[PDB]
This record gives sequence, structure tokens and C-alpha cells, in this order.
Amino acid sequence: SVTGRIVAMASGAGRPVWGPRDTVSLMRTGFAGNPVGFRSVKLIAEATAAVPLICPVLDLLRRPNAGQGRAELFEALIGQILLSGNGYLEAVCPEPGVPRELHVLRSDRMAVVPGADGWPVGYDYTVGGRKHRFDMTGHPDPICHIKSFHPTDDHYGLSPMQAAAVALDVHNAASAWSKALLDNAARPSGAIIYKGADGQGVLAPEQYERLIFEMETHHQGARNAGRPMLLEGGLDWKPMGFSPSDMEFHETKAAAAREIALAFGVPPMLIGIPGDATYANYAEANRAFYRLTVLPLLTRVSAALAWWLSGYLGAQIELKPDLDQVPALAVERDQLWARIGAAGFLSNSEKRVLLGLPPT
Amino acid sequence: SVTGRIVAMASGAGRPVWGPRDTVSLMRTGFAGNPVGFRSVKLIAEATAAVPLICPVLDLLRRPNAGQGRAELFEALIGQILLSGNGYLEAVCPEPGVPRELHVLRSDRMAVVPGADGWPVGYDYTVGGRKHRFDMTGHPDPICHIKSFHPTDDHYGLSPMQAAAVALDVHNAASAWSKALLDNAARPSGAIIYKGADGQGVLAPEQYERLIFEMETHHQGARNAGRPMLLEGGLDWKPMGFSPSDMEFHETKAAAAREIALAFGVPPMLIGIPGDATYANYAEANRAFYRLTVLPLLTRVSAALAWWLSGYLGAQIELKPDLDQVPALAVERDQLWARIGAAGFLSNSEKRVLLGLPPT
Amino acid sequence: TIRGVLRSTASLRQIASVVNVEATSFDVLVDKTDMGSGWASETAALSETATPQIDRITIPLHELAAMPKASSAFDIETWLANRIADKFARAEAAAFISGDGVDKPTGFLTKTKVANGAWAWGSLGYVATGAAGDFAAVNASDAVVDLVYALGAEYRANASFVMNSKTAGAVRKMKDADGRFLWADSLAAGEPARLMGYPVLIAEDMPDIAANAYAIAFGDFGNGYTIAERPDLRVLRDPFSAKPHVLFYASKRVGGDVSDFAAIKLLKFAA
Amino acid sequence: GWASETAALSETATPQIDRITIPLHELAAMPKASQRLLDDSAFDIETW
Amino acid sequence: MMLNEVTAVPGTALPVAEFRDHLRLGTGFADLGAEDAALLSYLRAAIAAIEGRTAKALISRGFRLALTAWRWGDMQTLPIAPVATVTALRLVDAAGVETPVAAGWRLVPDMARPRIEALGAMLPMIPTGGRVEIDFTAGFGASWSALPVDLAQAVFLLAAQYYELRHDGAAAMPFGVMALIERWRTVRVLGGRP
Amino acid sequence: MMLNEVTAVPGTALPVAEFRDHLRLGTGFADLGAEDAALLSYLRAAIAAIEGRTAKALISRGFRLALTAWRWGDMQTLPIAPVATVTALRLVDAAGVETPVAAGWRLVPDMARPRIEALGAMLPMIPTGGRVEIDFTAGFGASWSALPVDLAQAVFLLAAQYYELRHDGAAAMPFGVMALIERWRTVRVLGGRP
Repeated sequence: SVTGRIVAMASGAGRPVWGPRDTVSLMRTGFAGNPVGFRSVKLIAEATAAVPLICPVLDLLRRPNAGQGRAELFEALIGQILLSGNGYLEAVCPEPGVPRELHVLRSDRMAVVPGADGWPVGYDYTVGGRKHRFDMTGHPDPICHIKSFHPTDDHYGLSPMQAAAVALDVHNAASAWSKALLDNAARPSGAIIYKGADGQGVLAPEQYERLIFEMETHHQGARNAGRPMLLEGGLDWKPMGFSPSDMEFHETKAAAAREIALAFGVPPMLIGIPGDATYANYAEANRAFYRLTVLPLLTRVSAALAWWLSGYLGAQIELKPDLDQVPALAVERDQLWARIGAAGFLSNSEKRVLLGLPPT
Repeated sequence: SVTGRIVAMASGAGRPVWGPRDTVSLMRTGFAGNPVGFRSVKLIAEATAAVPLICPVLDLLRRPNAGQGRAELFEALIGQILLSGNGYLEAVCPEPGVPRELHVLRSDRMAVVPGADGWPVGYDYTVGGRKHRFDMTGHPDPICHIKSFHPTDDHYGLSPMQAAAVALDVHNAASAWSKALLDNAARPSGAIIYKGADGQGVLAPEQYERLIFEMETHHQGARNAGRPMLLEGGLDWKPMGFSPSDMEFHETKAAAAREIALAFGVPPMLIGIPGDATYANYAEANRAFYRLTVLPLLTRVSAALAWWLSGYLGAQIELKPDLDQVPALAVERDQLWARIGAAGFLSNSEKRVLLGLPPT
Repeated sequence: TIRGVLRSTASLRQIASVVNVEATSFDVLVDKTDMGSGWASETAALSETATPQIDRITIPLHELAAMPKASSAFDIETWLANRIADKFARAEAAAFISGDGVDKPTGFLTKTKVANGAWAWGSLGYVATGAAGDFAAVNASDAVVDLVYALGAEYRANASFVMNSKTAGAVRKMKDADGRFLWADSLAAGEPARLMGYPVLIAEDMPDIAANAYAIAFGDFGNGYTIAERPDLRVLRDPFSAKPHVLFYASKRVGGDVSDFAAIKLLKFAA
Repeated sequence: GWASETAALSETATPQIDRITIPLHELAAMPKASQRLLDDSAFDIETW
Repeated sequence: MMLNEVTAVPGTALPVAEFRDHLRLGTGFADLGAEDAALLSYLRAAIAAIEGRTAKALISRGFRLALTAWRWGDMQTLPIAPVATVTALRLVDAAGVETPVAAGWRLVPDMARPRIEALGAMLPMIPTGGRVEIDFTAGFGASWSALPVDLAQAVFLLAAQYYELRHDGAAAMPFGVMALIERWRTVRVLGGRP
Repeated sequence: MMLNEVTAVPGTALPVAEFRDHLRLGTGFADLGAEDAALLSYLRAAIAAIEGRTAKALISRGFRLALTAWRWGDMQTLPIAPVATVTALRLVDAAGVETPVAAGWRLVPDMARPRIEALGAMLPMIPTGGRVEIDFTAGFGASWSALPVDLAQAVFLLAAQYYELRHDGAAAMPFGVMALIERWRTVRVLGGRP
């Protein structure tokens, strides 16, 4: 905070700081463009919305606004964090405490203002040429700004799609390689070469319609596969091939489809990409998914809702994921109940306090 | 100590020492550039934040400042240690004991000052051309400087990304090899060679629009795949191939994608890179991750918070990782509870004292 | 490990007043004269006895720069940093002693010297030896001792001699009428380092014994000579301009002239 | 400038700054009162 | 990109009196001028053959390079190679108005890459639907003596050939016509986008 | 990088009186009749064919090497190979202030790779837009007699060929024109970025 004043002047106080320009184009080319970048965010954002929470405040979260439910809110919230590294939540307060409206402001059209002491004073929702200038020079601070970790930038997040932005363009263009190869390719199944007495000679349109009708009827198609095809003088049939037949950038697409899944943190088994068996039997890969890239993400966002929404209340509230009755963690729950349940030496109430039960 | 006093006057007392030149460029090319270097830091920094701690002081750690939570602090702290080998924590102390502000200062813009006796007297936060000159000539010493181990340098860390700086540039350029190969490449699916009566001869634009329209309509596309393609005198169709089709630096990228994961110490199974099965079934590789590169890293930073923050208190406090109810170490907890629980010879209270239980 | 020629290190830095300054210049403020108070008469007007006219002397705080181009057995970054710090420690030593006004600190020799006994404020005082070539032939070291005792008893609490090596050579060459070495008597003694009870600073940028040269100085340079400087050293590890040569940029800024003209006394080897 | 950087404008003219001094004079009044007047009057002239 | 010539060569600058010495016509005849109408017809036919195989100019006549869209963002390599003192990049408009522009463009002389690189990181913009003609005088020198002599010899080896055989009749030298030309051709290996 | 010659040969430096002897001396028709100034025009055409294939200079003419950016950090190989004594390394700016430099560089002469090779790692930087310009004198010697005589014979084997037959007519010698040149060509194997 003491050094906060020094970085603020360099950027320029009172003026909007934009950060990354090409953020909106990674969405259309990397999330609406390829299925791997599409499925990876949809797999996470529909997983963090499904996790229950532990606190009143959750009555706001259950019904944030019209037409945007509890689970639909976090899909919009985490879906901006995975896409552009930043999450925004406007609170509309007709009432003084616990404001009854939440709105995920998209992070394409939002810009920060550094202000005096380096910590932000303005946020600017910029649609068309129109700005809004939300104000942070107050106590309730009407927008929570959830940052992904960015080491070099002081105001935004890193957005894992930016780290995979080369592997998206490999997977977008290798998939479009095979598309435009199926659309721009002339393979013939042969060529009836007609030289003539000279090195060059055309055949007359009388002879040419004769050549079609014996080729149309008697030689093309499945039903004429293999006629013995008499070739008189001058004529010759050179059969062409198609030498790379399968596998046009097949492994570099399948390797880039795994590096996209690597950056968002989904395992290759969940998304459905082919590859070597790393995880075994989905009791691991679903448990690894909710432990390395979902529950760390959800306990970081819920820790920002636990502090931003407590600024509207008087008492501070904690708000964490449940990490109980989330059915992907049952292999960590069998393993912990059967450990203490088999420990017969310590008594009955001495293990209800370990497994989390109210003792009797 | 005595050696340090001599070391200072060699480099120059009272003057800033910068150390690494490229550490601002390894972040953009190695942490915002490739997914493997991105995920490797995110896999560790989100793991050290999840580990609970054992001690008042932790009330500061739970809520250091506005907009920067407990888990968000260590992601910023370890995310500077893995990136640039140095961690910094500014403390703002309006009050004499337990200062109520912590700030992860980024290590790009921080520089040390050796001072008189070799141990540092100044740290210089330099953004733009503007400095701050924090002072270490006092007892509370307002910045904890967490060093990674560096054998050759006396003031900084080694930053595992610097050790993997060759394998980053292989993985960045091999991935950009396939991108620009899919973007700069002219493969044709053939070539209609037209020599003529001479060795050279063009065909007239009347004949050329006839040649396009019989190629556009009747030969290209999926629906025209394999037409018999009459070639009169002079014309000839040479089908081209594409001899390296897949696998452009496919293994040298995948070997470099493993050496990046090797340097930070993550196993290949957790991050999702392909490779031979070293670990078996994720009960090991997650347990290996929280034992070779997370908990040794976390017990080293927590040993520095236990000593820097105790300089603000009167009594010294220990602060260590929990090494209990961290669910990756459950296979080391099954193995130790079933060993002593099955040891029926020693009595009931004689094994509650071994497993860490409150005795009865 | 790459070696270099070992140059002289003694630099007048450790006996002069080193002041950390941050602005563009350092202004010392010295009064030129006395109060002039008289013994009052019992029936007289008795008014406005006098007032010391003050004078600001400006330390301009010049800058020093050396710019080498770099163009795995030994590592250049540490070695060139250990050479350019030595050159900045040695090149300012010449400016502290015989520097002139232009862009560099003006040394204490370049301050319009006046023979002692006719000493005014704007100058430095000297004492003559005798014959122009060297010390006096009849009584050597009389010039040294009356150089000591022609200074002032308040500054001689902590004062030092300033010479180069081959003037301390010519001092130790002084001998009595039997040839017994007035300073450090035997051939087994060495440098006694306490000339006339005062320390000796072998600063090589002093001139040697010549026809009129001021090869020996003596003074409390803590009051006399003020070195005002900034302690740091700039390190531009430049990765541009020339791909072939790194061309490191290193600069220290430093200034200084005499603050007190009474502290320093010189030995003129003339009549 | 826009196209002047190519031809000229190797440096952009910096703002030539200027110091305007406030000389800070004093405003002083010294009215002379009598000791007789300062003692006889019922009106406190010394505070008037 | 049209690249026409403003003015042709004068004809009097061509060395017809020296080409006649080359071809061994005759020394002291009283006629001496029955071939003057045709000798410069083959010198202009051999220079224009070598101006196209080498992409050089050789007499420094004035050119006019009328183009519409810039080939690259800032560079604009000119076709005719040995240049000096680009006169005018007058920027015409969609129709009519022709405004000459100093525009902050430079000229990088080279025999291989005669660029017109801009200094403000962007050449003067182009009114949509309008061309940007560039007047420049490109060539070695004004007279015949200012040429490289081996290229001048390659005209004399070639225009002597057209004088000695009229139709395409077939008929190995160390430095022939072709081997003198080849250090003046343009050596390019880019078929790419930039 | 234009690299125009400052001055050409005088013409009186060329061995026209000796080339008449290589043409027909000791055996022949007589001295015979040869257009003298014609024979000077074939020596200048044979030297300029061997100055191009060898990248040598052979008469020690004055050059002017005006190029914009330094290729390496410090090296700057000079193309015309046998050099001696840089006349000046004057440095003009974008407006033409033409401020010469007199130190900072030491020409390292060599028949293989003549260089500029500045002291340390700092070679004079270029004013933005202001091309650097190097004037040097490159070649063997001032007179024809100072040349390597095998290279001089390659001129006489070639200039006689342009005299003996005019057009490009067909006609394997052990040390021909080509075999005498190849120990003076520049042998380079770099097609790379440095």
C-alpha cells in the first residue's frame, strides 16, 4: 500500500487501463471455434456451479436476479474467469443491506482505473462509445473483481486460454486443414491419356461423346468396378493415386487437443480426447478434476464473495465449498470413513468428532 | 558474517544490485506463452495455498488486505518464487505489533542493496524510473525476502524457469512450428501440367476459363472425388504428395514438454502431458507432488513467515504446514494407522500418543 | 580467474568529509571573518561592532562515466564490475587532488595558493623549502616541521599528510650528518606511518618533487575538503545499441572542493 | 506530430518551464500613541 | 502497379557511332550512314531485352509508377532497380485532385532492393478508389559512359547478334551474353505472403 | 548500399599498348590495323567481367559504400576485396549534416574478408534515416604492373576473345579464363541469418 502510490502514477490515475486487446477474438476463435476449448470451459463452469456452499447471504446467491439462476450465475461468472481472467459482479442496492441484484458484467467491455494509491477507483463498462464509470471511492465498493493470478500485470488476470493460444490456433487450423482438403482436392481415379500420332492431338466431339458414353455406362461406378478396358493405339490409362490418404496433421491435432485440455486443467479422460491412459478408472480422474482445477478455483471465488458480500452486512461471513456430498469425492470419503471406522480402539464419540458428526 | 563484510565492498555498498536480466521476458514467454509452463506453476501455487497451517498471527494471514485473500496471497507469493526465485512481502504497520497489511511485491521491479556488512540494508522497488528504498537498518525489517537456493549468487534465487529456459524455447517454437506450418504451406492436390507443342506454351484465357469450370464443377470437392479425367494431347496431371504429414517435431516437443514439468518438479501424470507410466494410480503421484515439490516448498516459506512476523511480536511463533487432513497424504495415513491399530500388544492409550491423538 | 594490474587504492576519500547529497549540488556555508568585538569603553556610543560576511561555496556534484563494450572461463559481468568500480575509485582521486573546474571536482591544489603569513581566505597557504630542486641542503625536514607548526592548533587534532610514493621516498631519504635516517632509523623498520605524530596518506595523484610543485600537503581534510556524492553506482546492463558488444553503462556522480581554506597547508619546493 | 517524426521531430520540444518568484514583502504600520493619551482615556486605545 | 516511362531515351545518347565500330562495317567510305536508321533499332531492342532479364534501366530515363494499394505496410520495393532521387509521390484522389506529398517517406538506395521505406511507420494513406503514382528517375547514368562496362558489353554482344541474323535461326562463350547478365539479375527466393 | 565508384579508371592506366602485343606480337599478320580506342573498350569490358565474378577491383579505384544499417553488431565485411586505407567513414544524418568520425574503427585488410571491425563492441551507430557512408580505395595497385599476373592474363584471355569474335558465337583450355579466376572468387557458404 505504501508502494501503491508509485505504480499508479506510471499508468496514469483517472484514466482507463485496457490490458489485452485481442481478448474478444480468443473467445470467437478459441471458445466458439473449437470443441476442445469449448468443452473444457463448459466442463468446469458447470462443475463449479454444482458445488454447494456453506455460510441469509446464500438467499441472494440462490436467486440473484430475474432469468439468471444460482447455477446459471456461476456459469456466467467462472465462464468469464476462464475466458478472460477477470470476474465482475455488479450489486444493485435499492435496500441498504444485502443488495438483492447480482449481475455478471462481461470482462470484454470492462476496464480498470488505477486511481491514487494504486488500488482501483473506477471500473468502466464500455459498450459502443458509452461508458458508465462505476465508483470504488466508497465503503461498499459495488463490484467484486476476481483476478486470476497474473505475475506481470497489476490489474487483470491471465486467462488460461491466453496460455494455450498457440495450441488453439494449431487445433483450429489443423481441423480446418482437413475440412478444406475435403473441399479443395481433385483426385481422379485415373486419366485416359490420348496423345495421337503427333505428340499432341485432340479428339473430335463425335469421338469425345463416344468416350463419355463408354465411360459413363460401362466403367464408372461401383457396379462396373473392374472391366477389362480395351485401349487401342494412342489411348492409355494412367491410374492416379492419392498418396497421403489418412492422417493429415492427425497427431499434431491430437497433441494440440491435449495441450488445450492441459491449460484449463481438465484431464484428458473427462473431456473425451484420445490419448494414453494416464488416469485409470474415472474414480481418479473425476476426483483429480475436482481437486486440481475446480475446488481450488471455487474456493478462490467463494473467498471473494465471502468478503465482498460481507461488506454489505455488518458481521463478516465465511463462504467455502462444502467438500462433502459432492459425489466426485467419494473415493476420498470411503478412504477416510473406513480408516477411522476400522480404528476400533478409540470410542464411539471420539470418531464422530473426526468424521464430522454431531456427537451423541 | 565476517566473510560478508569483505563480499560487500567488492560489488559496491549502497548501490542497487539487479541480478537476472531476462526474468521479465521469461514470464511472457514461459508462463503466459506455453501451457506446460503455465499449468506447472498454477499446479503448485494452488497447492501451497490449500495446505493449512499451525501456529492471532494467522488472523493477519487469513485477511491480509482488501481484494487479496489468504489463498490469493500465497498464489501471488509462490507464483513469484517459481517465476523469479524471490518472494517479497511488504508490511504496513500503523500499530507496533502484528502489522495488518501484507502485499506480495513483484520481483521484476525489486532490487537489493548489499549495504555495509554484506547482509542487505536496502530493497528498491523500481517501476518506471521511480524508486522507494525500503530500509533494513532496523529491527522489524519490513520485507521478508524468501530466496530459492542459488549456489553462485549471494542475493537472489535460482527460479526453476531459468533452469528450464532451453526447454521452454524448444516447446514454444516447436508448437509455433506447427502453427505456422498450417498457416504458411502450399500443398496442392495436384498440378495440371500444360506444356504444349513447344517446351513452353500458355493457354488462352478463353481456354483457361474452360479449364477452371471443368475443374471447379466436375473434379474438386468430396462429391467429385475420383472422376476419370480425360487428358488430351499436351495436358497432363501430376498428383503431388505431402511427405511429412503428421509429427512435425512431435517428440522433441513432447520431450521438452516433460523437461519443463521436470524442472518445477510436478509429475507428468498430474499435469496431463503424455508419457510412459512412471507413477501408477494417482494415489502416489499426488502424494509425490505434495512431498517432493509442495510441502518442502511450503515448509520453507512458512519458516520465513514464522521468523519475520515474530519480529513484530514479542514472543517467537512457529508456523509449519499441517501435514494432516491434507487429502493427498491419506496413503501415508492409512499406512500408519493400520500399522499401529493392528499392533495389539501395546495398549489403548499407548497408541493414541503415537497417532497424534489427545490421550484419554 | 582473470587478473589485472593492481593500481593504487588510497584516494583521499577516507580523510575528507563524505556527505551523502541527493540534489544537484551541495552548498556549504562558511563565514569569511570574525565578529570583531572590542573591549567597550565606559563612556562611548558602542554600536554595530561587526558581522561575519557569509559565503556559499557550491559543490557542483558532477558525474563520472565510463562506457566499455563487452565484445565462460571467467564471467565478464562480475569482472568488469570489479574493474569499473576500481576505475571510479581511482579517477575521482585525481579530481579530488588536482581536478580543475570544468565538469569535474576541483582539487585542493587548484585554489590560487598564497604564501603563508600573507594568508587570506580565498586561497591556501604554503611554506617554502629553500632551493628549487628539492628539500633544503643545510637542514632537511625543517620545511616539514614548520609546515606542521604553521597550520593551527585546532585542526592539528586530527590532521594528515598527503603525498605520493616517491615523495615519501624522498622524505625517508632524509638523513643526519652521520646518515642514520631521521624517519624510521634502521633498514629493518619499514613505513612507520606516523610522520610527526600524524598519519600519512600515499595518494599517487599528488605531483612529485619539481621546481615549484606542491608535493606535500598537510591538513584536517574533514573540515578542509568536502566530498559530496551519491553512494550508488548506476548499472545499465544494456542489451541494445550493438548486438556484438554489450556496451555496459556505469556512472557515479560526485563533486567536491575545499570547504575550509585554513585546514590545508602546502609545501612549495622553491624559495 | 504524425508525419513530422519521419522528417524531423527527432526530439519533441519539451515544455520550457519558468519560475515566478513571490518576493514576500512585509506590510507594516507603526502608529505613534502618547503615554498621556494611553493612560487618561476610558477607551482602551491599546486594543482599539 | 503499372510502371510506365514518362520519357524514353533520346536516341542520341545511344552509342550508334561506337556500335558501328563494334560490328566492323567499314572505316572510310563516303556513305557511312546507310545503317544509322537500323543500328539504333537493334540497340533499343537489345537494351530492352536486358532491361527485362535484369530488371535494370541503364539510361536513367524518368519513370512513373502508378499503383493503388501498398504491397507491404511500409516498405514498397520499386521494380526498376538502380534508382536515385525519387521526385514525387503525388497522391491522386478517387477522381481528379492530385496532391503531391512530402509525407515523411525516405528512399533507401540499393541495386538489389530499391525501397521507399516510410519513417512514420506508415506510408501516406491511399484515398479509397484512387492511385498513388510515384515519379522517379532510375538508371545508372545519363550518358552511355556511366554504365558498368560489362553490362554495356552485353548490349553489344546481343545487338550485334540481331544485326547478323534477322530471323530466329539457330547458331558457348566463357562470358557470353548470359554470363555477363547474371550478376545483374534479381535473385529472389520468396513466393510467400510477406 | 549503392556502392558506386567515385572515379573510374583514367584509361591511360590500362595496358592498351601491351594488349596490342598480346593480340598479335611475335606471330601475326603484322602489327595490323586495330581501332586503338576500340581495344580500350574491350579491356574495360573484360575487367568488368572479372571484377564481377571475382569481386576484386584490379586498378585501385576509389569507392563509396553508403549503406543504411550495419549488418552485424561490429563486423561489416566490405564486398570489393583487395582494400587499403579507408578514406573516411563520414556519417550523414537524415538532413545532411555529414559529421565524419575519425576513430572507433580499425580496418582489418585481407584479400578474403576485408572488414571494418570496430574497437571493442561499439561500432558507430546510424542516425535514424541518416545513412552511414564509407569511402575507401580498393584494388591491387595504381598501375597495371602491380597486379597478380595470372589475373592479368585472365583479362587478356578474355579481352582478346571479345576482340576476336563479336557476336555470341560458339567455339576447354586447361588454365582458361575460368581456371585462372577461381582462385580469386569469393568462397562463401553462409545463407543464414549471420
